[PDB]
Amino acid sequence: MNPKSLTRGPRDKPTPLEELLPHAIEFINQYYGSFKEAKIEEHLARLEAVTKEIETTGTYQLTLDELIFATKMAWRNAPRCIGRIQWSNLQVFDARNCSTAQEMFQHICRHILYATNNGNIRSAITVFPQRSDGKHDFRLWNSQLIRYAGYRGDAATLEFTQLCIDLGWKPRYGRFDVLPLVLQADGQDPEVFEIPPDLVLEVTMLGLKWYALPAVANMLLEVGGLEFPACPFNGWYMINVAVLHSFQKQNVTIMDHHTASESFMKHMQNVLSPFYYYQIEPWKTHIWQN
Amino acid sequence: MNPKSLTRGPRDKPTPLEELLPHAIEFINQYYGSFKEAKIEEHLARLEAVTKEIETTGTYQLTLDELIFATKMAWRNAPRCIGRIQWSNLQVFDARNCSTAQEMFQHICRHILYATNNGNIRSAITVFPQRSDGKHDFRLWNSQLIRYAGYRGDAATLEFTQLCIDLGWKPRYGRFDVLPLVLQADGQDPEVFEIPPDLVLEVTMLGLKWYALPAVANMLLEVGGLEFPACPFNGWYMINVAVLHSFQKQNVTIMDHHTASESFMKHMQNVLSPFYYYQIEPWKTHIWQN
Ligand code: HEM
Ligand code: HEM
Ligand SMILES: Cc1cc(Oc2ccc3c(c2)OCO3)nc(Oc2ccc(-n3ccnc3)cc2)n1
Ligand SMILES: Cc1cc(Oc2ccc3c(c2)OCO3)nc(Oc2ccc(-n3ccnc3)cc2)n1
Repeated sequence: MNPKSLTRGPRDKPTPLEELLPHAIEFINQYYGSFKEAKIEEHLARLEAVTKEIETTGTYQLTLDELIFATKMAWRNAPRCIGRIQWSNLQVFDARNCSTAQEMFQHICRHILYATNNGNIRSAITVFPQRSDGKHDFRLWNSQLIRYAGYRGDAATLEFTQLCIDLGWKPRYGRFDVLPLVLQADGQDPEVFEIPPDLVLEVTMLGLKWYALPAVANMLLEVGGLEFPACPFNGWYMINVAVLHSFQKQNVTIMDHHTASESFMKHMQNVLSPFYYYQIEPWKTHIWQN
Repeated sequence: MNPKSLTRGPRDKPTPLEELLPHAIEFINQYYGSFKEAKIEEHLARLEAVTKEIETTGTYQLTLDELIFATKMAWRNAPRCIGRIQWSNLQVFDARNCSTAQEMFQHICRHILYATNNGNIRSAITVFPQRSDGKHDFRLWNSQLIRYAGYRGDAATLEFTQLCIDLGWKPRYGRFDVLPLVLQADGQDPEVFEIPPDLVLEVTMLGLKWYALPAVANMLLEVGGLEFPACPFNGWYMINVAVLHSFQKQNVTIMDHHTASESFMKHMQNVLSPFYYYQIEPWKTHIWQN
């Protein structure tokens, strides 16, 4: 067998132009190929402009339409995602001009707001600035945007919870404490941000509940040789029947037969690359500056 | 003399509870003893919970903190390891929930990535699921993660190379062919996985070169009576001066005076058991199912 690694790690230098160029060209082909017989002269003009940009600046910028296409094809290329059958239903938020952690925070609040939509969940992705030299990465240290702390609590976040504590987050001691956002901008040490409680929608099932929005915070989007290490996205959720009942009763989207049908109906009315990679946990690789 | 065996062999049955219990208790003591005067009541609570677990399930699970402590103490207890002077500099990857060979492969890719770090080598260990009845062992059949094939090539891998061939691996015939990973999961027949070439960093010294990452693939970690037969780890390397020059020139970590000092400085800023045992080569003991 010759499987590929599903993980894409850090760099300390910009991608060499001899590597970047061929990948960019191949992506540009995939993009314009989605027009088949149309736009041959536009295709050629874009190839020429991308090359000059790479040769003069060392890298290049995608157009908004190219980025939207990229996020949807990478979703389509996601092997285990059951949601990818309706890949055209995706809202993109372009945050490639973001510069600070405070700004990252505001972008994520907007994402959570739009995607939760009072319970009528919508799929979205927010794209932060692409990697440059690898020393100025944007990263979300959380694995999901919304997740409970573990001390009592979620057993699988003991490590990250302790980390938030080490960073000056005050630990409550319930079993449903929503962890803070831990946000790295421009390669700096991360900063801790409480999520405004009113942004977190929960479904009550004894005192049992769970958050409504499943959003992956920690993967990397690759496209045409460019890498975006910060690109949170969300879908909706897929002895056990209590939950299926509680979400429907409370009008929160899950992937039941009705939803599978309607979301597919909406879709129809509309080495793999591009691709979403896993990353190495940033607290294992980060060099602290203070 | 009464030396102990440095080898720990296979089982066909779970460890008897009368043997496991005392060993678990002694390890729990060693762990909480590293707090001296603190945590007497936590110590007692953990003893009680471990016993009930063993008495009801036949075995027990370490906490993440206990596993990290165990891997570092076993390194400290390694008689011939020169690296053990800085035993606190060790990154642990917890893979105890791994179930398939494809999954083992992805864990090892991640390990190789993190540890190589573009040449700035970091020590790491990846821990796979502990032994249960001895019939479902996880094992790496390689002796090191990275090693060259021998036909022409490395003279000391003729046997393993032939084995890879017998298993359907296509033999090149250079003298620097990187062997495939041969991975056993859940006691099944091993599967063969090519290592992605870009994951293998080499130092060029005539056409002479060598791989940068020395990683032992085939030992067993023992702790509190539990056995982990799959736990690859790595450090860095220790008429001959050509190599010492080439690694430094190419910015790949070796154990020279500068590195000895800095790694020790970082450490200070931070029957033996636990212990790493040797094993019997698995192709000598494995019963094939197909
Ligand atoms: C609309 C709702 C969606 C549903 C119901 C859905 C469902 C799933 C499920 C069930 C998994 C497997 C997780 C597991 O192993 O437990 C998965 C994985 C994943 N999903 Fe989604 N998803 C949705 C939306 C999205 C979106 C919007 C994206 C990205 C734009 C996406 C990207 C991925 C990726 C990259 C993985 C991992 C794939 C892999 O490792 O093979 N999903 N999804
Ligand atoms: C940081 C770099 C490290 C260096 C420079 C280093 C160096 C060495 C050397 C020179 C040997 C003797 C090999 C021989 O006989 O040729 C050795 C053996 C060994 N090392 Fe390391 N090591 C390092 C990291 C590690 C790590 C991370 C572990 C485990 C967590 C480890 C565990 C062992 C074990 C179990 C042996 C065999 C000990 C014995 O049989 O007496 N080493 N190491
Ligand atoms: C232990 C655990 C349990 C769950 O619960 C699920 C299970 C299945 C599923 C979920 C969450 O969202 C889409 O389909 N999620 C996670 O983390 C995830 C994984 C994937 C995920 N996702 C969103 C869109 N695509 C994948 C969200 C949250 N961890
Ligand atoms: C014939 C041969 C030659 C070498 O070369 C060395 C020698 C010394 C050394 C090495 C590799 O890594 C740490 O110190 N390694 C091996 O296999 C090993 C042994 C130990 C080893 N190791 C890594 C960490 N601790 C021990 C890695 C690879 N075999």
